[PDB]
Amino acid sequence: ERMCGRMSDFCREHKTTLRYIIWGILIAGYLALVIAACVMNFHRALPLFVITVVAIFFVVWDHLMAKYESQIARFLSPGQRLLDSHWFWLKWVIWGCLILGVILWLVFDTAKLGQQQLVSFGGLIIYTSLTFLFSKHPTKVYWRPVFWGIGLQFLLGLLILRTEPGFMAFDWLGKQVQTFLGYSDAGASFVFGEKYTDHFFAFKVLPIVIFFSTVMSMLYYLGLMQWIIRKVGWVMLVTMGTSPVESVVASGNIFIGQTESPLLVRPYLPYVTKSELHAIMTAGFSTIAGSVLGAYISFGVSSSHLLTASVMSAPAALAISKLFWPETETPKINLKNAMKMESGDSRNLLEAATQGASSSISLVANIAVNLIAFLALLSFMNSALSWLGNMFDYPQLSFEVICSYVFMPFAFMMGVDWQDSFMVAKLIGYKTFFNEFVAYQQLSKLISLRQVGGPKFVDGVQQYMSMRSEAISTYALCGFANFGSLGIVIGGLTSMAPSRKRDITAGAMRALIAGTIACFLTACIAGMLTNTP
Amino acid sequence: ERMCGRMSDFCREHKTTLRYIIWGILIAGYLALVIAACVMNFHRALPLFVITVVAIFFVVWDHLMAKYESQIARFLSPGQRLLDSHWFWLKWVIWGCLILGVILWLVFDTAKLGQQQLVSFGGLIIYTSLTFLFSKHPTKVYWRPVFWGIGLQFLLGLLILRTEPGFMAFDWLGKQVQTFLGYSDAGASFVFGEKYTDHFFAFKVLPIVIFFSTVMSMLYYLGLMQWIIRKVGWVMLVTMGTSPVESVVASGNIFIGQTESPLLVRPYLPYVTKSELHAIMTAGFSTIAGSVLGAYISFGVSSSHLLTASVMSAPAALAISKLFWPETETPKINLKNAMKMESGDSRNLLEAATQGASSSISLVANIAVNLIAFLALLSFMNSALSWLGNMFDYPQLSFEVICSYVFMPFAFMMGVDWQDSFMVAKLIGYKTFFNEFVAYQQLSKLISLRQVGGPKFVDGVQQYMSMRSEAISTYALCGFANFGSLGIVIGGLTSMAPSRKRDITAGAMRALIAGTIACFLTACIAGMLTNTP
Amino acid sequence: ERMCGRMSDFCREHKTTLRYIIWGILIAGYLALVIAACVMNFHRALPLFVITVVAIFFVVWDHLMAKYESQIARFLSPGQRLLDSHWFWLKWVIWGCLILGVILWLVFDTAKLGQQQLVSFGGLIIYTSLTFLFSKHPTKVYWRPVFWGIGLQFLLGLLILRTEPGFMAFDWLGKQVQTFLGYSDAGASFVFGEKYTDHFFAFKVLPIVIFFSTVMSMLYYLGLMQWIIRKVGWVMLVTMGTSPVESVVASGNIFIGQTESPLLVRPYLPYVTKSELHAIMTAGFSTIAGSVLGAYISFGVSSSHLLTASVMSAPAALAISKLFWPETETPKINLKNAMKMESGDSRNLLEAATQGASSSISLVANIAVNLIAFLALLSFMNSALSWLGNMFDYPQLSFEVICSYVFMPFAFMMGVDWQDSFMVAKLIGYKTFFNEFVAYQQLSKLISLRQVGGPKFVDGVQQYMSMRSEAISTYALCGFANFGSLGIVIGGLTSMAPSRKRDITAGAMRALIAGTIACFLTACIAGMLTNTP
Ligand SMILES: CC(C)C(=O)OC[C@H]1O[C@@H](n2ccc(NO)nc2=O)[C@H](O)[C@@H]1O
Ligand SMILES: CC(C)C(=O)OC[C@H]1O[C@@H](n2ccc(NO)nc2=O)[C@H](O)[C@@H]1O
Ligand SMILES: CC(C)C(=O)OC[C@H]1O[C@@H](n2ccc(NO)nc2=O)[C@H](O)[C@@H]1O
Repeated sequence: ERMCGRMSDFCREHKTTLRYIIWGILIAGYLALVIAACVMNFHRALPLFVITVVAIFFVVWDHLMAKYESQIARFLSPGQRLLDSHWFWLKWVIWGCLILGVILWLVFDTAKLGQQQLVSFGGLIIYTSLTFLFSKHPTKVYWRPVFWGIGLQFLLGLLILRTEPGFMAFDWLGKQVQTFLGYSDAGASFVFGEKYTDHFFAFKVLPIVIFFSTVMSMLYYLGLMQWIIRKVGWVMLVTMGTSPVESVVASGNIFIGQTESPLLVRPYLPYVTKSELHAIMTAGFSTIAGSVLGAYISFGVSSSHLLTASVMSAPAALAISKLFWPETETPKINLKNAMKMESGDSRNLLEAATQGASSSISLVANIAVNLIAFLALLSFMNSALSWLGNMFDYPQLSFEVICSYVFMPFAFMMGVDWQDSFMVAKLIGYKTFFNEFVAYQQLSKLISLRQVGGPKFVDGVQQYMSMRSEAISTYALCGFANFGSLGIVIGGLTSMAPSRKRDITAGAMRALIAGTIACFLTACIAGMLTNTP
Repeated sequence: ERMCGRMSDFCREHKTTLRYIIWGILIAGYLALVIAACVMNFHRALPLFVITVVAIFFVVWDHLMAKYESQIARFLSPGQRLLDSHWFWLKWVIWGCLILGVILWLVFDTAKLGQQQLVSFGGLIIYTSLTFLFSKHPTKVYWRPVFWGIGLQFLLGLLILRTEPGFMAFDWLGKQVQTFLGYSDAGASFVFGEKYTDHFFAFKVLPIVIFFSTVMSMLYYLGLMQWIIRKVGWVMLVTMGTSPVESVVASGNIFIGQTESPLLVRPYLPYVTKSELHAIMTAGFSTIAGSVLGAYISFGVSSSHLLTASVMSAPAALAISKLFWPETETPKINLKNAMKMESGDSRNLLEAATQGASSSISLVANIAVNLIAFLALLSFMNSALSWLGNMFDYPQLSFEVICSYVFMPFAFMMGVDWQDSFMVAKLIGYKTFFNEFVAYQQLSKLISLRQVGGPKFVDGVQQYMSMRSEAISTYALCGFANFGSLGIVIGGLTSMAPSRKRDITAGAMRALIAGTIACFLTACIAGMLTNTP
Repeated sequence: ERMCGRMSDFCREHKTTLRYIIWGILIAGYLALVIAACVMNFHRALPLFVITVVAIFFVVWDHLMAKYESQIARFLSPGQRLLDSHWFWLKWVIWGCLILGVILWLVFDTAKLGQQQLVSFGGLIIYTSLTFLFSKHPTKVYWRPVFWGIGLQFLLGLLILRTEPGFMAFDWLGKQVQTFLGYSDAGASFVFGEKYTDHFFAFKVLPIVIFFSTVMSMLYYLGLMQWIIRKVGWVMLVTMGTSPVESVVASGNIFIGQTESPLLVRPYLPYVTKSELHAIMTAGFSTIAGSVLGAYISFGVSSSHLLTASVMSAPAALAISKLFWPETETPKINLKNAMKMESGDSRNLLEAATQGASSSISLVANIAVNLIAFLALLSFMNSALSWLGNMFDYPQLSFEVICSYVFMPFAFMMGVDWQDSFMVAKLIGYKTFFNEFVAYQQLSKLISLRQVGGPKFVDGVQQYMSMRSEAISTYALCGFANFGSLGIVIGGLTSMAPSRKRDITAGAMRALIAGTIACFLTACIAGMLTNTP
């Protein structure tokens, strides 16, 4: 077999050239396919052409930025020097212009829309003031991140709610995610028979979790997920000035759960300051996981609002964390270390898919068991409360009434009208005490009732609420911040960073509160821009 | 900022006094609410008044006992000294009086009741003698625990079975337990849809286990369950004289499963002697968990008899363990250490509920898999036995037919009549070879047949059996002693105390037999006290 | 007291005699039962009499072989010495005779049958040559385990396929295996209700796996499975010249799953050489457990073909592994140690049954999760492929269409005619990418379409394929080689022998391919001996 050995040696000598040639040939074939499809009918082949164009543009941009970073910085330095020199008066000029513009927008637009939007703006101010008052170090507060976070949220709201392009873009994206979630039905139908719809939750909503986890793992292996994470994290880091580790964690948490978000930066956990740890936990609690987005979309919640709230919850988390537990130490991690994310230990794509699918057994089992236990407890609590209230000739007392009369101020400050604040209060209580899925199931119930068109009031009891209150509740409920999630978080952050355990338990509770406040802040900005039908 | 710190310092300085005043104010407010409810009506509000009064009595008694312990001991000491001084001659008088009393009670009551009751007494003597003969160390036997355990069982049975208020109270307790455990359906309907009734066992009974684990974890956290466990264990420790750790475990096993009961003394498990480990295993095997008690009462099994058997098994299990495997070494665990129980890791109530719910996944999976395997084996064994018995023109041969003749003597000695002894023996075989759920299902079928009415003998076969034999079967079947369940217990304990892996396996097989005989002793006593229809 | 000790001492002294008497009495009772059964009616008792005669014959044979081994070796040695003395020249005569017989058989038999069988023989030659060409160490290959492996495959296929009694015996065995596995359904009807048929896969098919696991655990404890495994493995070890441990594993894999097969030699697993590990992984990938035999016979696949396919894949895996990755170093496992399989530690039969049943939870959960994930990915891929194909006016493009043209040559070489090669290719692709369950489901549909009748081509698409192509596809698909099943194999082997984790992952992929080629070999021979309908 001498000839085989000689050929093997020759291939090893020029393996790189052969690989490059093969990849170029494949790329040429793909481009030929795309151009042929365009030739046959450009109108029908538009989406493929658009995808190809954007991919090529992004690849070229990345290559050019990698090649000429130093030269770009050298070119841009003189303008930075001039601006730094003129800052002493430019800062006053810019702040005055910003205040004038904000006042003009408030007066004109908000007054035109109505009183509720103005109340929402007031509620935003009140939330920021209160979270400032109970801040860990009120004196040692750095105000750049807070204002930049609120500004980013407001700009995202303006782009996505008050503009045709962004609104249509996010509607299309939500429709695509809804269409994508329908493919797990094939596997669920195979495994659980054609009657899997008889037990809707266990046999239809959990397979969605499994499929989304698998595809998420595959994407993380390929490297697209890290690409998007870096792209958003650079924007947040440049504009807000937060530390690289917390910024990357907040960017990554838009797609990942609270427990599996910190793993993006494992090695540097022991070396993070207290503020960065608290910011990590807050960003964990104030956003949801893309894997369970399918479950909420299944139940009739608006996918566009879910996506927009998830996008807007990162600046909110960072701003509220910086305000609540400000930085009083010197960060140790640098940008290069933080941006580098240690990929998983997967040999090939199919090993990644298998690992991702197998990892979700514990997720689904715990989800089901927790739902059973929590709803049984809820029914028992309702029965006991009714029994106790029957003593005073008031057998209607229940968890719902207490939640309605307890969380009313929070729902009102967000800008919900007086009548619907009580229903939003019930939803907020559901989210706070039980996981956010019960609350989203009841929101699905209410939105379905409104869509059916039945009578609004029956026996002096309101049945449904407006579209605006539904949007505000959609924004306010988009988070994992509930008491049950507290312990499971602490353990996780102790597992990765045992040496910091004494610190974690110190801030965990504070982090959870910040999480909810973050959600509320987004809802306020949602409430300030939506108009009354 | 400084003002906030000053206010916090001021609160901290008076933190104890202000906090105590606030909690007392809340308690006084609750008392005022109770008073208001009683004022509104005295019939509807009666149970709340009763529960409040009993709680006040117990808290007052507990605090008074704690404060004045030394005075009580000082007052008690002289009487104990006098009794010890005169015991040398008083012991014979006491023993003679007890023997005279038992003889008089037997010859009057049991002779009036009938011969079958006297056969139960004979069977009790036979079971105790057989336990003594096949004992690990017959020479080194401590007789006080045996006599005291049998006396406690007899006294409890005489108090409950032969007293109408006791019977009524225990029936009411069982009904409350059933109604409370019926709330799991609220969570099971949500998770498994409105069609959860279609797959009865899979989607109704296992949620009961999950919910019971959740509630039990919550109660262990709050510290309520440990209170009753200590109070019940104290009387056993004082009267029988068993060691503190085994008394605590035996008391805990009344309403906790065999798998979870040793967790009460988990820290001290490695230091337990062999005898105490055998007693732990036996006490676990003899008693059933509270979760299954909800299901069984639904099947038609008497509630009063189920509760009485569960309570009576603990003294029987301890007495049989002390007789079967007597202790021959000095214990190394103090009463204060053993009685004290501390929660592992539960930050708040909801973390405790979540952990309690997540701990039951392995339990439910193992239960389901063992049922599938063992019932498939039963079907195969029946088909093979019929095939083999077809050679002799007896195709009726099956598992039940052979078990009927194999286990007849135990049923006969327990007190059951001759004709019904075979019917009871079939159930005893079902319980010994398969979980108790199947045996209780068959017993419920027989109870339903008896209640509906009809011919006693449709043909040579007998349809149903008397009420007394159903009571005796209800007592004799109340245990977890199965061949199939022997494995997981060995798996369960070794995890808590791996260091004792050698010893755990040594005494498991004898612990299973001690549990079965413990069940049979309680059945013998129940058959002694019951009267023929 | 002392008398009991004296009796115990006497019992200890006479324990051997007591055990011998007990077993003699039991055997005599069994023989008396058999005699009575035969006397009463011989026709009814025939199957029991035959089983008794076979059992007693094997017991006597084993006793004679064990006791009189030395004399047998003494009588055999001189003949072996003479054979070795003459072998230097006898070698060429034996080889020439074998080649001449092969040529005469090929001319006289296959040529009469038709072209396709000759092509299948060519395909067998091509597959063996290709395996040799892409070999880890082509220069150092031992050719005994290839020629002998193919010889054993051909001989067994000839006996089973070209003789009616063998075909009928294997069909009967398949029917019995189906009947025996049928009891799992009756055992799972209790747990999953009477409506378990509604969810066919999850509820009917998995309990089959649980029942098979518990049954095989029982048999491993008793020791019949080990007896059969040794008996079969010795035939391979003496003839092919393979090592002991890998021969034992290959012989055990005939009726044991890939995950549970290494447990036979688990204690010696870390010391196995690299080639022995490769042959331990290949032999798993080319055989199906007995649990799926019942399901596949239920689908309508021929039972004789399934059993013959497994038995023939047993030698083929070893032959292909030895040609693919030849052994390069001396093994360190003795035959005596390798053959001995340590019995289960379970105290009694039911403990071992419980352990075996518990072990299967992970397996069933992983099967369900992987099926859901992979079928979802398949649906998404089909949608994407149709979307892409629509651009070129070809909306029919799908996974099946691509597989039909990708895998056609493999189907053609096996002997399938031209038109049916594409249909076989679709099944081959389904089996390679997803588990063989779906491939056999499609094959069952294709069998049923033929059995029902109807037009061969309802349109330009063929509905069903010939019977011979169904037999060839039955042989080709009988394996566990999947891209999704590689992960669990690696996870199991690393867990059993962590020390070798570096090597296992190195040798997994080459094993998977070596699995499929082995299956193809079993098909080629099956294609070579089968006459067209
Ligand atoms: C998904 C639907 C059916 C649902 O009801 O889920 C309830 C709870 O599931 C937790 N969860 C989920 C995903 C994740 N990472 O992907 N981490 C989590 O913690 C999270 O607390 C939520 O409330
Ligand atoms: C389906 C259930 C109710 C059942 O039939 O029980 C049979 C076996 O289930 C074990 N078991 C059950 C409940 C429990 N706590 O509620 N702890 C346990 O250990 C126990 O070993 C017994 O043998
Ligand atoms: C639903 C079941 C019966 C099935 O169709 O199996 C598909 C995949 O499940 C693996 N499997 C299965 C059974 C077993 N022992 O009984 N060992 C295994 O490894 C194996 O990888 C195969 O590909």
